[PDB]
Amino acid sequence: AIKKAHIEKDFIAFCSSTPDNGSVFIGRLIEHMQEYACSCDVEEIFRKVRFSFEQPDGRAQMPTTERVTLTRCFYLFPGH
Amino acid sequence: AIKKAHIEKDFIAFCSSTPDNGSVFIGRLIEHMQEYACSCDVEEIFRKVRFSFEQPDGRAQMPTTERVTLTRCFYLFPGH
Amino acid sequence: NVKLCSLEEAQRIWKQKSAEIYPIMDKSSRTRLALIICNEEFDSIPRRTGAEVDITGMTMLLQNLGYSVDVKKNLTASDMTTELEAFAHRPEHKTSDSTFLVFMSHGIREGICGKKHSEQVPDILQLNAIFNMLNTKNCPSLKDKPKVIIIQAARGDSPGVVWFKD
Amino acid sequence: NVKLCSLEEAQRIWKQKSAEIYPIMDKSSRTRLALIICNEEFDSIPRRTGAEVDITGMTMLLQNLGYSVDVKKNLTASDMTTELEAFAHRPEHKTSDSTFLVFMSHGIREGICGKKHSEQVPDILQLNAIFNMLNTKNCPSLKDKPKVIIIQAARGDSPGVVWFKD
Repeated sequence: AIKKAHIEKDFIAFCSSTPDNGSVFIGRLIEHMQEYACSCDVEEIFRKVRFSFEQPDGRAQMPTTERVTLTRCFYLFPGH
Repeated sequence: AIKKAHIEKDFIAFCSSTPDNGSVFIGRLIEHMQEYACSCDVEEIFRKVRFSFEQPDGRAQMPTTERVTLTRCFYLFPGH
Repeated sequence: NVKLCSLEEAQRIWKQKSAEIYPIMDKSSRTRLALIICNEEFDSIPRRTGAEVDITGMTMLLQNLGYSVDVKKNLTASDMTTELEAFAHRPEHKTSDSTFLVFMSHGIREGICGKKHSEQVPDILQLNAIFNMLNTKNCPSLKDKPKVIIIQAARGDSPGVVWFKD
Repeated sequence: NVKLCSLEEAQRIWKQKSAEIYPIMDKSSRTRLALIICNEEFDSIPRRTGAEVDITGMTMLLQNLGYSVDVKKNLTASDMTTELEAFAHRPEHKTSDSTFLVFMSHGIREGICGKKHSEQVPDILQLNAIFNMLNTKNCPSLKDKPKVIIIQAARGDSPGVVWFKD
């Protein structure tokens, strides 16, 4: 018997639209991923990236989290 | 001297588009807010709502988190 | 009806993250505001039953979370715009730490249906407009403060399932 | 270059949330895949300098997170579509627990600019299309698995500041 499944589920998007102008966004994202993958789920790492951009120095950056259908926390567990 | 501030910051949207058909979404959201406001930031409560909808029973619901520019965790601290 | 946060849990939350939590204002002095806009009766779209139960529930919840709740019903996109611009300019925001906006209506891909909406003559509040009217320029009182927007905009366009076999 | 998670931290994370974390597959058997599409050289838009540094960094990071990284460069919207449809159909997803998609290009409100994009003749991959090609119907191998999409789509339309005085 046929079973129903959500058409769209378990997505998360992180979006930067900042002019150009490595790039500031990508560098900052790599840094926060390197530092917090061990202890924070991906959504929280995205928030932390935003926090680091809170003070608009130079060209303002505020990358959005979009279209989230994650039902669970995505931890990278680096080392595993 | 004039200072720069982000035009759009500290927003979070929670979006349901499900046909109608209280409503299933609103009821489920109230329940999770009642239960988890004490211990979870708003974004996590939204994820938990999605988790509760993981199995498509009846009409499928998967409310998205959208356009997040929250730089911090928003805890309701009910009782305070 | 909300499970309360203990002073222990509150400090435990504050210890886990240093300066990563939105500050809350004094309970005795703060003037928290929330706005619910619910469209139940439409010109060309079926009546949204269960709206009264939804209004009641959301109102009671937001109050129990510390908010003063404004309830507006059966508005056009123009009326919603006027109502939102007024809400952004409310003096209470200056002495508030956050806000909630709740939209309950029919929807399209672009936005939320006003009371007069039809395929022939659109009555639509764009999602863009909500953020614009509440942003830092138009609503400086809520600068650096969390703004939670809950949109229930019912669509026939809504996802959506795929069928499979085990 | 990634700070490692200790087996203690891993269990501490698992204790804080019961069944609320995505399951990870065996390190020795899993085939994790990631795709980077970077548009650096365009027909009608200025060259994106720092692209090579960006590709390098993202590639090294995703590898160190356990992913096999595919790198595609200077594609039209049509080419990106073909590349994404192929990526969704990759056999490695069946034995993977997650994926990353990274887009680095110019952008418009609707989506991501292909190499041939101009105002007169659009070359645009819609954001909708990425999710569609990777959804449960078109990509059942990644059903119930986290799909992280990172989009750097540079816009002149980008927010954006408001000036104020203290």
